[PDB]
This record gives sequence, structure tokens and C-alpha cells, in this order.
Amino acid sequence: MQTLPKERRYETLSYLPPLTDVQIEKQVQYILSQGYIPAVEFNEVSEPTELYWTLWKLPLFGAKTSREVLAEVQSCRSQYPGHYIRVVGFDNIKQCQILSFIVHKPSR
Amino acid sequence: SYAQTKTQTKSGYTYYTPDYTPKDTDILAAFRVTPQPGVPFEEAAAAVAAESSTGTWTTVWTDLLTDLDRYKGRCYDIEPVPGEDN
Amino acid sequence: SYYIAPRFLDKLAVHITKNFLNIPGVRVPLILGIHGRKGEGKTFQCELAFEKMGIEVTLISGGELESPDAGDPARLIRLRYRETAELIKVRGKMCVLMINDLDAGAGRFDEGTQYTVNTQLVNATLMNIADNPTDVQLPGSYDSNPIRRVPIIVTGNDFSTLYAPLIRDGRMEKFYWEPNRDDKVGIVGGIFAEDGLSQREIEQLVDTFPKQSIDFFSALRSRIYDIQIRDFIHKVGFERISLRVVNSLEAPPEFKKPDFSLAHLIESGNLVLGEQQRVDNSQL
Amino acid sequence: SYYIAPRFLDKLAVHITKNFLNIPGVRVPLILGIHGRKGEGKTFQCELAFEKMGIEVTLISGGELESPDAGDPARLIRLRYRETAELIKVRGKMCVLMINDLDAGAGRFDEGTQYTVNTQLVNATLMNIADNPTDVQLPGSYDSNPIRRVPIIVTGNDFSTLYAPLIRDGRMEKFYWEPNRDDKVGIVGGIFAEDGLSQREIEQLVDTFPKQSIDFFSALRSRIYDIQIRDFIHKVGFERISLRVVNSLEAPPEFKKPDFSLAHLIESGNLVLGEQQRVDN
Amino acid sequence: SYYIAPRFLDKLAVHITKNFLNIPGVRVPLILGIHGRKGEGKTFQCELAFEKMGIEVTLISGGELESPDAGDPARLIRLRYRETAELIKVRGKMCVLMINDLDAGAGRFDEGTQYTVNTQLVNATLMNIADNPTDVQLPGSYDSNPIRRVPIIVTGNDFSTLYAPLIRDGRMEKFYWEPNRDDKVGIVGGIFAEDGLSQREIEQLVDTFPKQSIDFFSALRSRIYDIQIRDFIHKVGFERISLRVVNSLEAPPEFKKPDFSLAHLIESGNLVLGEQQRVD
Ligand SMILES: Nc1ncnc2c1ncn2[C@@H]1O[C@H](COP(=O)(O)OP(=O)(O)OP(O)(O)=S)[C@@H](O)[C@H]1O
Ligand SMILES: Nc1ncnc2c1ncn2[C@@H]1O[C@H](COP(=O)(O)OP(=O)(O)OP(O)(O)=S)[C@@H](O)[C@H]1O
Ligand SMILES: Nc1ncnc2c1ncn2[C@@H]1O[C@H](COP(=O)(O)OP(=O)(O)O)[C@@H](O)[C@H]1O
Ligand SMILES: [Mg+2]
Ligand SMILES: [Mg+2]
Repeated sequence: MQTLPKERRYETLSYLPPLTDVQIEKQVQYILSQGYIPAVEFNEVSEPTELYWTLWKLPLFGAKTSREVLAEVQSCRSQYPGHYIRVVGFDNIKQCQILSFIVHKPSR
Repeated sequence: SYAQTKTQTKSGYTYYTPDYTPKDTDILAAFRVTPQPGVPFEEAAAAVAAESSTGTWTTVWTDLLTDLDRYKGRCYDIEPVPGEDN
Repeated sequence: SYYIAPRFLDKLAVHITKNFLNIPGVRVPLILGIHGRKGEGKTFQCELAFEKMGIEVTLISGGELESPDAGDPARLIRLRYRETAELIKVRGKMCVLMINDLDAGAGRFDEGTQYTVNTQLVNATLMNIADNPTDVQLPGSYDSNPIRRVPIIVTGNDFSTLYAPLIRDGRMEKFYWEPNRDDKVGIVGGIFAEDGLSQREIEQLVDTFPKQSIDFFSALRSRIYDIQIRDFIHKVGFERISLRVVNSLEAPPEFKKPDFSLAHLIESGNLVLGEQQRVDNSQL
Repeated sequence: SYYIAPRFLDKLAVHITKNFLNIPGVRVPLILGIHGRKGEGKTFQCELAFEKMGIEVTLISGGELESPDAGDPARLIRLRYRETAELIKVRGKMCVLMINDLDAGAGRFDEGTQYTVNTQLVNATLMNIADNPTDVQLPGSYDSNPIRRVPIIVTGNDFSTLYAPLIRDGRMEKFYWEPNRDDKVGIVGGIFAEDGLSQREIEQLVDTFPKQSIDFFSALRSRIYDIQIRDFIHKVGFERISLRVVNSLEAPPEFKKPDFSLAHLIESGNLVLGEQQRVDN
Repeated sequence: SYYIAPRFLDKLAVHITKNFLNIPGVRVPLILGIHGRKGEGKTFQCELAFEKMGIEVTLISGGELESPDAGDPARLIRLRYRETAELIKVRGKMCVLMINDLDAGAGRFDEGTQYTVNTQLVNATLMNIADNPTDVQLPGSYDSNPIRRVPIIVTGNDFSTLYAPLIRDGRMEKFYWEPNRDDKVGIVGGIFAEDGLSQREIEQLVDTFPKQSIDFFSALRSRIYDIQIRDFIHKVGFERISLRVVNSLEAPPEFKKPDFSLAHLIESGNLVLGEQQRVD
């Protein structure tokens, strides 16, 4: 028998081992293949109560390749090293978010 | 002059529509319209259908997050009034 | 049992084996083009040759090189090339990609005839593969991985109507096929080998009809079998000839070997010549 | 060991250096075009010149400039330009983008030929990069960051069949390649350098076949190996020539260097001419 | 300090003046179109003339309304026309809007040989403005108040057949501008004024190439550093030309002012002639 350690979680895909740059590339590729609009969000604090995160620039309406999305994540990461960063996917027809996952956590 | 016929290969990939047929679950409206001098009939009808529904001539980032054809009123028929100008 | 000309066998054997060998300081052409008059035995003798050596063939039709999608015939040649490259790695034998009748694929005839971008891009793609055999890629998938070199055989009627930079000594080895008297005697003799004719008789057959393609003599045998077949149709009857060839649970009809003589063969050959002349001497 | 023509070398070296150097007042063209006759040494010689100077090359295929997606090939060029632009900032040396065989990608064959929207876009993209090399951005981005200038090398067969605004004095420096007597002697001399021929003999070979492309000499060079291979196939046998060459656990067959005499080479040269004459007829 | 031809200036003056003037009984063409060979300097002359006059200019790219992925030409030409009209009131000076390569620079091969959907839109938009210049309407926010009329200039190689109505109506004026000997001397003289060439020298250059575009003579100045660069490469050596220049912290390369002589220009001229000859 083993007792479970107390650890803070971050919604979807937070239980799996930390995502590699190849794995994040594959998840973003899924968003573009379905035809959803990718967007980057960032926040100072991670709380269950708050549901709005400050939008990074604007939604990427004209994205052809997954490399364009990852380049926008790296721009926000270099600017804000101590902020949480997540990737969201807007659907226009259903008018709802389809995928949302955290890509960066505050360094030290 | 040299004219030719051809076969081709293909690469592949908004308010006044007279082709549209009204549905059984639609709200229909009749307007008696009088435009200002120097304004076309089809332009005036398209202006009424736009301004009474959603408006939105210029597309913003918020507008692209939704369907544009789903929530939109359209003009489908123009009929002239007998013995009257414009 | 068919005769293959030694000239034709040597030219094919050398070009293919040379590509798989890596002789240092030798630049080798990837594509072998064979061109000549119609029905001289370009395609047929290839299929005899590949069967003898027991090497794998991938076939591209000439009329396949046009589609309603832009740069889709160009995509096909790359795909078929990569599939052949896998066969060498797995099966462990020589493999050959063969594009037959390329003249009708990517050639311009007159000035009036309107064409499409695909013709331009098919010729573009064939030049690239000839340049870089190891590096063939697909659109949307870029991976740095070398693949094995595959030789290509091309058959055509006329090469004059084809993009010039694609036909040069470095990029493509050229071969003209026009069989001589000795080649004719050997090939025709190979067709009638089972029938049993003397050497002098076979000489006479070529002498009587000298300005003739190989196909002429293979077409000659078909006309000798007419009488036997016609008589068979009559005995069965026209009413129920159909339900006796397609789906019948009976032993197939047997035919005896007709009297293969010089006199009979000559008469038949004269009749075919008359049939050819009729189409040539037509008004409108 | 291969000879590069000084004319060809000096033309490349200036254009590439001039792009990286900044001289006030002077307008410098971004693209250099090399055009001439088939198999005269346009692609081959560029490779040699990029080896001696030791510079990084980004290649684009000719027939890559059309896709069953609208916009897609035009996006390809901008992406490859920016990838080469980053390489300069990282590696710390010259980098060049070469598009080979641009005649069969964008070039209008004739009036008859019908084109799509993709061919329109590729001409439209190349005009933009040639005007604003420092300011290149992808269609629909929020970056807009000044990037490094990258010179472009372009090779083709006929520039007469190529969009007219692209071939302009300020936009593209054109260059015509045609080897002379001295140039031929040098190059052909470089091919047969291991063979061992006297100067007089080399002169005679060029004199015999004066109106010939460079590839023509390489064709006969490679051909002085046919008899050896043919003899090898016969001894092994036709029935087992595939297993003896593909999946063999033996030693590769060695081939002794054939006789390279002027009389034998002229004989072989006449044979190749005879093959071309037969096609021509 | 570039020379302007008197004829070119006159044609611009009269068109702009007459439109702004308010003389009764007189009809004036709104649109002026200029057609000529490429690298004649039609665009360059227009920009210069406006500076001397001091009149504000609005420029619209030919490729900006020709591209399929640009927007809407019909909505664009209207928007630019209104904005130019606002300048007159605020700025208090004459304002002109001009278009370059209306049927060119799109990337298409035809160059007005075959019409497009986009080609039709410009014709439609222009015709509406030419008939009713005083009132121009956007999709929304229709204003009753009139706008000041604005002159339009257009430059190209040639004009399409679709425009023939306007020209017959006399609503459009077509000017064909071709350079002469006197014009050549002026333009060539202005380019090389800073270098310092005698009158006799300038005459010789034009005489060497009697049938040449204006662009060619301007392009000659660029190939003066070629000898210096070629000689420089040799001292450095081919092995390491790149590394020193591309990404190394050293003194930047220094070039002495090129000597200007007629002999050098003739030699350079011949090379460009040869290249252009072989390409076409
Ligand atoms: N060597 C042969 N032995 C027996 N029959 C042959 C032989 N050569 C040709 N034939 C016959 O003649 C026909 C000639 O076929 P091909 O090889 O297609 O000629 P071809 O020159 O390739 O035709 P083109 O130019 O593509 S229309 C064959 O199908 C055989 O029936
Ligand atoms: N300088 C050289 N030294 C040794 N071999 C050369 C040399 N130049 C050309 N060759 C040979 O001739 C061939 C010519 O190749 P290319 O440079 O591709 O010709 P090209 O002018 O680009 O032909 P097109 O117009 O693209 S088809 C090479 O593959 C070599 O075999
Ligand atoms: N009067 C002039 N003085 C100096 N350069 C001129 C003059 N006219 C034209 N040019 C040159 O012409 C080129 C631009 O040509 P452009 O005005 O676009 O001509 P076009 O519109 O007829 O094609 C520039 O290199 C510019 O220096
Ligand atoms: Mg055949
Ligand atoms: Mg080449």
C-alpha cells in the first residue's frame, strides 16, 4: 500500500509526465486539423475561483502551421518568465472552447 | 485574333440575396421604402436589411469567433409601387 | 521460348547493373530512354528481359499523367519512386520503375494545342529525381533520411516533342531501336519455332515483306486460326455461342495445328498489307 | 580537383559579398540569375563555388512551386527565407537561398498554357522580397521584427519565358553563361586529370567537337566502362545477376582502369554524336 | 535636384488647376491617364512635380487592389477618395490621388490582355466617381453633406478597352509621354550633376544609346564599385571572404570615391546592352 502525496494540479493533461516540445507540437497540430482558432493566455496566479486569463495579443485567425503558434508561446515566455501560460482553442460553430492546456509554469 | 477553348486544373480553398427562399419558421416584414436622390434600389434595400438585424459592415476579431450567416436578416424580394417615383 | 535480341539485352543489363554498383569517379545517367518506330518490340522485349533476370517492375501509364488537381501527376511519380525504393530494402533484389509511352504524357505537338501546368511540372519533377536520386521528398513531410537509388526505363515513339533539358547525355542515356535482317530472322524464327520451318523458308518470309514491323508476323498467326474458329461457331450455332465460352462447365474446345506452309503464309500476309493500304489511301 | 572558371567564380563572389557590405547611395540587386544552354555547368559550378568559400545553402526544387492548395507554395518561399535568415545570426557565416530550375516553376511556356492562382502568387512574393528583403513577414502574424538580408541565386534555361517585372536592373542582376575555348580546355582538362593526357591532346579533343556542351565529355568518360560490366554480367550469368549485385556477401568486383587514348575517345565521341543525330532526324 | 521636363509639368498643371477652378459653362475631365514604356520615369516625374508645387499626394499601389488576398478595391478606392477630400479643408492646399500600374504588377501574365473580377470592380468604382464626384458613398453612415471634388492621376503601359466609354465621353484624358533628345539631356544631366560632367560628355552618352529607356542610364551609376570589390576579394582571398564581412567585429570596408570618366560609362553601358540582348 502507498499513500498519495499532496500535489497541486492544473486541469487537463496535468497528471501525465511533463510535456516535451514534440508532444506540445502534436497537441497544437490537433487544434489546426479540426479547424479551431488557436490563442495564447497568461496569468499571474493559478486559482480555481478565477476563470479569466489575460489574452496574449489576439487570437491567431490565420495560422497555417503549428510552428507559428509555438513561436508566439516563446515570445510570451521570454517576456513573462514568472507567469502561467496556456493554449486555448476557439470553435466558431459550436461557440465554445474545445481544448485548453498549460504549457509553462513560473520558473523557481 | 486567335480564340481557343480550354480545360483547366483547380487549386481550391452579403445582405441582399434574391436567390433565398423564405422558411416556414421565419419572421417576414414588408417596408415601404423611399431613398434619397442618387441612391440605387438594391443598395437601399440591402441597407434596411442590415441596419434592422446586426449591422456590422466591418469585421472585428470578436466577429470571427461566431457564425455570420446564422444570425443575419436578408432581403429576398423588391416590388415597385405603381404610379410612384423612387 | 521467345528470342530476345542480344543488342537489346546487353543495353538493358549494363544500364541497370551499373546503377546498383558504385564504381568510384564515374557519373552515371539514371534514365534509359528507348525510341523507335511503332511495333518494333520495345515494350515486349523489356517484359521478356525483366522476367529472365527476375527483377521487380513498377508501371506508370502515359495517360495517367494528367488530373484535375494542380501538381498531382507530379506527386504520383515521387510516390511510385519511393515505393520501389522500399522493395530493394525489404526483398533484397534489383527493382526497376518503368514509365511506358511518355511521349503522350508530357509532350507538346503543334502550337494550337492548349495544355496545362501539369505537363510543365511532370518534366520538372523528372529532372529533379535524375539530379538527386537519394533525395526524393513528399509535400507536407520533410524528414532528413536517404533512400536507395532506383533506375528508370522510358519508352516512347518520338522524343522530339519533349522538354529539351530533360533529354541530355548526362541526365538520360538514349537508345534507338531498329532491328536488322539478322535480328528480324531471329525474332520471326522464334515465333514460328514450334511450327517447324526450314531456314530458307524463314528468310523468304522476311524478303517478301521487308518493310514491316515485328507485330506484322505475330498478327499473321491470328488469321490462320480463323477457319477453325468460324467452323466451331457454326457447329454450336449463333443462338447459344455465348453460354459456351463464358460460363460453361465443359472441357474447352481443342484445335489441331493448321498447315503452316510458305504458300499459305504468303497469301495471308498479302491480305493484311491490303488492309493497311486501305486506311492509308482513304480520302475522307 | 575540379576546375572552376574564374569568370564564373568572380561573378558569384562579388554579388554575395556586395549584399553583406553596406555602401551608402548604391542600390544593390538582391537576386542573381544564371541562364544559358542545357548541361553547360550552371548548377554543378555553383556547388563547387559554395564549397571553396564554405557557405551554407538552402535549396528549393523547381517543380515544388505548385500544390493542390491555394497560397501554399508562396508560403513555402517566405518560410525558407526566414530559416536561412536565422542561420546567419546563429552560425556566424554567409548563407544563401538557391532556387534551381525556376523556368519550369513560374515561367510561362506559351500563350496556350493555362495557369492557376499559385503561379500568380509566386511571382508576387518574389517581387516583395526583392523590394523589402529586411522586412519579411508571414501572411497573418503579430511579430513584424526586422530580419537579416539573404541573397538569392536563381538558375534557369530561358528567362524569355519569365515574368517581366522580375527581370529588372534594380531587382535582379542577370548573367549569361557560355564557356569559351580556354574555359572548355580547363574544365575538360579537370575531368581527365587522373587519366593523364598531354596538353596538345586535350586541345585536339575540343577541336574535334567544338559545338558541344560540357556534359558531353562526361558522357564518354563514364562510357569507357561498358565493356567491363558487360563481361562481368556474362561470367556471373543473367539468371543470378541481381543477387550477385544486391544481396551478396562476397567482395565487390574490381575493374582495371581502361586505356584512355585520344583515338579511342574520338571513336567513342563519334558514337554519341551518331545517337543524337538519330534522335534529331 | 532632378530635372523635370516642361511638357510633363504642363500637363499636370492644367489638369489639377482646371478641376479646382470654378468656371461656368466649362466641362473638365476628372481622370487623367498616362501610358508609356517601362522605366520612362512617369512615377518619378509625378512625385517631383508635386513637391515643387507643394501639393499633398495620396499614393495607392497597383498590387494593393490586384491581389486576391488584399480586401475590396470597390470599398478601398471610395475610402481613399473621401480621405483625400478631407485634406483640402484641414490642410488648406490642393490634394491629388494617383494610382500606379492599375493593370500591372499583379503578378499575372496578361497585363490587361484578359479581364478579371477585380478588373471589373475598378472600372465600376471609377465610373461612379467620374459621374458624381461631389458625392461619394460608403456602405454605412451615409452623409448628406457634399465633398470637395478631387483630381485623379493614373499611370500604366496601356489602357484597357473597358475604359473606352470614359475617353469617348471625354471624362478621361490620355497623355502619351515619350522622351526626346532634349528631355534625355535634362534627366541624364541631373543624375550625373553631382559627379561633374561637361555638356559635351552628357551628349555623347545619349548618342551612344539613342534608343534606350530612362531607367538604364540611372542603373549605370550602380556598377562603379565592382572593380574595387573584385580587387578587394583577391587581397582577402576566396577562402575567407564571407567570415570577415558577414559576422566579424573589424573596421568596415572603405572605398575611395570612384573616378568619373566617359570611357568607364561606355564600357559599363556595353555590358548591360549585351546582357539585355541575350535575355530577350
Ligand atoms: N521478340 C518478340 N518475340 C515474339 N513476339 C514479339 C516480339 N517482339 C514483338 N513481338 C510482338 O509484336 C508486339 C509489339 O509490341 P511492342 O513491344 O509494344 O512494340 P512497340 O515498339 O513497344 O510499340 P509502340 O511503339 O509502344 S506502339 C508484341 O506485343 C508481340 O505480340
Ligand atoms: N566544371 C565541371 N567540372 C566537372 N564536371 C562538370 C563541370 N561542369 C559540368 N560538369 C558536368 O556536366 C553536368 C552539367 O550539370 P549542370 O550544371 O546541372 O548543367 P546545367 O547548365 O544546370 O543544365 P540545365 O540547364 O539545368 S539542364 C554535370 O552533372 C557534370 O557531370
Ligand atoms: N527625371 C528623372 N530624374 C532621375 N531619375 C529618374 C527620372 N525619371 C525617372 N527616373 C528613374 O526612373 C526609375 C523609376 O521609374 P518609374 O518612375 O517607375 O518609371 P515608369 O513609371 O515609366 O515605369 C528610377 O530609377 C528613377 O531614378
Ligand atoms: Mg508499347
Ligand atoms: Mg541544372
